[PDB]
Amino acid sequence: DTDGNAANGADYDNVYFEKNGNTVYGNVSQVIKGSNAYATDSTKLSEVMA
Amino acid sequence: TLYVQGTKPDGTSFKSAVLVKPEDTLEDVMENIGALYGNTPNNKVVEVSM
Amino acid sequence: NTDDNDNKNSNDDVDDHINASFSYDAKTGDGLFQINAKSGFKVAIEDKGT
Amino acid sequence: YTQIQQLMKDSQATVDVSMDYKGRISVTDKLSSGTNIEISLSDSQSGQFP
Amino acid sequence: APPFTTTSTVQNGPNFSFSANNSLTIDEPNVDIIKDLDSMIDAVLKGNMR
Repeated sequence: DTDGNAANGADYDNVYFEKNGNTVYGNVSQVIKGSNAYATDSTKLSEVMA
Repeated sequence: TLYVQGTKPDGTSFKSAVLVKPEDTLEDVMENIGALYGNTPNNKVVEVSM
Repeated sequence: NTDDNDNKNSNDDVDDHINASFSYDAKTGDGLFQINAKSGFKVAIEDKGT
Repeated sequence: YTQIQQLMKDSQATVDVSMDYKGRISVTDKLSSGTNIEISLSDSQSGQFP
Repeated sequence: APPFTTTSTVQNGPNFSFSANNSLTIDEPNVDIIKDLDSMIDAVLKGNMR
């Protein structure tokens, strides 16, 4: 979990990111409203915000 | 530990020294190899095969 | 730099990666113009009627 | 603002971040397999319920 | 020099070389023709796919 404790099933929004040999990745895929597509660095945030 | 001399596609030279854990699969190495080259996932410089 | 790439980090811009330079003389009569795109950068320019 | 600009220059000069191929988060280190980056982040309305 | 952490350590600047016990390659722009074929027939002799 986000502390480092066990991420039980109810630890939905409570976990770290996911590591690889040389790299890490956060696992939730952020999607613009309706688009089913994905944002860029130079993309403003409101397009996704819940 | 692993010790290295390398010279880059432009031609500039570089040495390297890095640790190796016993259970390094080649994939684990082939994950570092990108960083070791500067062959970052963001910018390829070489393509490898075994 | 222009940073219409929406950065406030205008290092991602045309000027960072290419630059231009003009020249003309004041006591002999010579004139020249030059441009410079840095490594990793190719450039091309297109017209609207100019 | 410029003295912040250098801090980012360090980031650019040191590490690799990306908004990955399908809007997840992917991040790479310029040098390492073993590199000590770990993140946990929370939202104002993360967790609690009525 | 040490340590040689997996956060790989590097040095740069070896400037020239004359003759070395070095890497291996089969591809290039230029050619040696007859001897190359003779070298390749050697591969037939050795049966060298590798």
